Amino acid sequence: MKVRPSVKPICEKCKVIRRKGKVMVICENPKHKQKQG
Amino acid sequence: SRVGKKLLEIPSDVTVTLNDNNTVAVKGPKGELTRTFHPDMEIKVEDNVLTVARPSDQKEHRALHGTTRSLLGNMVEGVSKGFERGLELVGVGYRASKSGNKLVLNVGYSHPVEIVPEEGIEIEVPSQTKVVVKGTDKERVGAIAANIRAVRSPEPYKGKGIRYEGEVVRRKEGK
Amino acid sequence: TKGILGRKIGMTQVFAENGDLIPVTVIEAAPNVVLQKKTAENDGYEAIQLGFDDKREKLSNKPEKGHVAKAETAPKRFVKELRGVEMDAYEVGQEVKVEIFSAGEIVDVTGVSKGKGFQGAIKRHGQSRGPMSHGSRYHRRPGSMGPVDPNRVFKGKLLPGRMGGEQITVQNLEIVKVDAERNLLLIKGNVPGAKKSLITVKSAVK
Amino acid sequence: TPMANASTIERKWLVVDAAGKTLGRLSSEVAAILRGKHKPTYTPHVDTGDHVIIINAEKIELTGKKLTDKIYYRHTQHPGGLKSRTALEMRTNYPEKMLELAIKGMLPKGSLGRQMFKKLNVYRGSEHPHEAQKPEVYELRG
RNA sequence: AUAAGUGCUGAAAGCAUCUAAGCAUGAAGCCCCCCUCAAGAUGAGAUUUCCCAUUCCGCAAGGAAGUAAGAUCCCUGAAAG
RNA sequence: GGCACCUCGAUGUCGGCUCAUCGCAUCCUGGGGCUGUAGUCGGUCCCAAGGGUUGGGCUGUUCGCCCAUUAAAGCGGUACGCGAGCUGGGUUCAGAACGUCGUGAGACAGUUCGGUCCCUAUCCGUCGCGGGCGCAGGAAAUUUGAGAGGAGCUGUCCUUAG
Ligand SMILES: CC[C@H]1OC(=O)[C@@H](C)C(=O)[C@H](C)[C@@H](O[C@@H]2O[C@H](C)C[C@H](N(C)C)[C@H]2O)[C@](C)(OC)C[C@@H](C)C(=O)[C@H](C)[C@H]2N(CCCCn3cnc(-c4cccnc4)c3)C(=O)O[C@]12C
Repeated sequence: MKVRPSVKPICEKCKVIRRKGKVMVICENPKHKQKQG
Repeated sequence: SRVGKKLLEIPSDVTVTLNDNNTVAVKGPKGELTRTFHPDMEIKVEDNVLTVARPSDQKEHRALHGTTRSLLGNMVEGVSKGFERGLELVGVGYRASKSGNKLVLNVGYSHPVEIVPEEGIEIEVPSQTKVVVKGTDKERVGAIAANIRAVRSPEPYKGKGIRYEGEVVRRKEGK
Repeated sequence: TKGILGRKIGMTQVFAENGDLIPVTVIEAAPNVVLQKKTAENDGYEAIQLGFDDKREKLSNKPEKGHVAKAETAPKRFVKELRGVEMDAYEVGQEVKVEIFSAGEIVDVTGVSKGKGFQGAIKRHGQSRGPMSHGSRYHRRPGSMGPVDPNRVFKGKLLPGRMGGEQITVQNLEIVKVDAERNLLLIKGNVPGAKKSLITVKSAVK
Repeated sequence: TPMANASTIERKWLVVDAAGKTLGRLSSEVAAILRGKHKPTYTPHVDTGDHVIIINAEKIELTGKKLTDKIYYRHTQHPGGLKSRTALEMRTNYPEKMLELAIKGMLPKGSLGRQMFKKLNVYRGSEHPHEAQKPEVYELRG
């Protein structure tokens, strides 16, 4: 992941999905895989 | 610009039978599918047509108004034709087979992988590379297809292991 | 889940089809009798009683004589109970012999350990002592009772008290030999208890 | 000088079915009934309550995410000996203790409060031995 | 049964998505299985078996005085202390 | 460190020994996501406190360096846990000496050598063992388990297989 309290999109293909109560960035690039915590 | 506003038409090979409270049973040539829905969404039977209606315009009624209808439509599609997932596997001595019902994947491990499709799912192995999961539910064909892919997810350097039909597997140049 | 109960005699020393020595316990089990076959329909659990020894008439009481003479053998000294047995095979009044066990299979043994008495923290709980020299007045003593903030000692500060006398199981023991005519089990290893004391030999929970 | 009644206390047996309710709103009307707060011959020191039977404990329900989040904590007297059970772990295993712990909390504390806890007997399902006493079928106010 | 994680179905939001519903995996951790104690668990439980429902009072409740099965005092002791 | 709120009709102060327990901001082991992760090894991160977490040299030392192991040699709470449990090396009494300061008696977070560690446990609290009564008759045995404690660590070698 990228567990960081400032979750935000990096590229143009990142998506910001509020999964199960946590705001995540889900991308095709797996380094841009993020989650707040 | 909405799934739930349209119609779903039921020409033939699919008989939709409302039987109990929200339990929709759909019968046909392949198999029968039963699904119990949430009692807020209402489903009416036009002559060979399902029509879906929501009580209000709320956060959960829009979601159920999509999902109840979409699951009804996939029940109609899996009763009419069924579903199937293709499973390419690439390697050096990487291979699949079947013994009776049980799928035997001899893929990379020093042990055999023995998968049992218990609920009634037809697994084809048409050739020693491919594995096809075939049945009625998307929720069950895709489930056991992911169960087969979970045996070996693909490495990114050499694409090894189980792999779907047109899965763009990420490529790393590990030198 | 098979099992008998017997009495401890001593340790012997047995070669086994090779030059290998085996330390052996000898357990003498004159054949047990099912005294009460407890069922699930009233007692809530499926177990069985077994009796082992032959008391005299003088030592035994009328409730013992009645409970035994339901299935007439003799009033018995040690009644114990085995849970979850093959209750199709056992019946009330059946001589549960030593012919059950063989030299092959694995065995859990429960016996009442040797009593030691009021003993200190080092022989009881295996603690280490302070130095016997360099001015120290501290040895053979149980330790600091604890910290100061709880204003008390926690439960479980291990102290002197009576050591021994608990029922204790050694698991996965192995049988060397069975003498059914002398009513003897030979068991590889060490089995807890004093001499002439009752020890119950179950099958292993493997 | 009002009535201060003692050993003139006829005790009623009630059946409260718990098959759909919330346990906080059931046990608040049950733990008030177990002291006789509904009885006009109420003295605070002689246990003027009546007997309460709770039937179908395993179907009592909760609001929100309380089944997984409400944690029954129970420390022993041993260090590191706090034990935890969720509300579903109490629900599916034994709902009788879960209901009796609510009512132990909502009944007053002391010797007589334990004496009033003695009146209540919570059961799983509808077995309910207790036919020897005419237990009336009781409905809760809300 | 889960935690991290990985997913199916899958909308809201013609798509996409491990999502609100529905489902599934997944740890030396949680609950058991394993060992010990444990009904003073005052919620004091349950089995099997033994003894039987006597003698006076007093107008009753109740009291006392022999006992039954059983146990104990005292004694011989150790495997127990 | 600031402040001086409790204690100067006394709250013994470091390190060690014994005995632990607790927190997780996890040292190993367990499960994982990312990689500038080919493999073996790694880096970082997420979840996890269940268990484990060495023996010496010098030093009073905690700490630190070093030797040799380990799977790892984790950080911190508990009056920097624990002296009515122990030691007394160091601090912090009276002797004496050095350097230095002071005219001086003497003084030094300067050094050095030597220096009285008292208490029969009342109560709580722990660890064990009994005696009473209860348990709606009196007894002898066998028990169910609510609940509670324990245990819970892990290496290397072979095979898969060079
Ligand atoms: C033998 C034990 C002595 O304790 C200690 O001295 C010592 C072990 C302590 O630690 C003790 C507990 C001290 O308390 C501490 O005081 C500190 C100032 C404070 C401490 N806390 C308050 C922090 C506090 O614990 C104190 C002040 O004692 C000085 C207690 C105080 C009441 C005493 O002075 C006390 C009466 C001592 N004393 C005075 C004579 C001493 C001379 N002497 C030596 N040997 C003989 C002797 C030998 C043989 C024959 N005859 C005589 C005579 C005695 O005779 O016996 C004593 C009790």
